[PDB]
Amino acid sequence: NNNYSKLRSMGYALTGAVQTLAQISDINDQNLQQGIYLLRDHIVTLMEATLH
Amino acid sequence: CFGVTFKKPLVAEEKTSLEPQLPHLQLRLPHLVGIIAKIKGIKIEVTSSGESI
Ligand SMILES: *[C@@H]1O[C@H](CO)[C@@H](O[C@@H]2O[C@H](CO)[C@@H](O)[C@H](O)[C@H]2NC(C)=O)[C@H](O)[C@H]1NC(C)=O
Repeated sequence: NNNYSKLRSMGYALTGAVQTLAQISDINDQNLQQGIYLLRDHIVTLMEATLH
Repeated sequence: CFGVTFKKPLVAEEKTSLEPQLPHLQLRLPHLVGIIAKIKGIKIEVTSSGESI
């Protein structure tokens, strides 16, 4: 119950949240980019044949 | 000569060439390959967040 101790403990928790939030943000952004790339590739493949 | 009139023989063109006229549809989708090429190179840039921090 030291005045510094229950502050050090909260300092421990106040950084894993930031780290995990960054990780989830990166995962979401990468998934969105991959989906967009797959969609554009399929669209181009479909688009060539009708022109020909 | 006498009562009958005489006319010169007519020369004839030896060959003819046939070049029929064709309708012009003027479709616009063809010769648009450049737009497809532009679609190919979208190049979305994403920078990892948290690696720097
Ligand atoms: C074949 O392509 C040529 C070139 O695109 C067409 O010629 C054009 O025809 C238009 C319409 O009469 C004119 O305004 C252009 O000046 C022409 N360009 C040239 C370079 O001649 C032609 O019409 C096409 N053939 C068919 C059957 O569509």
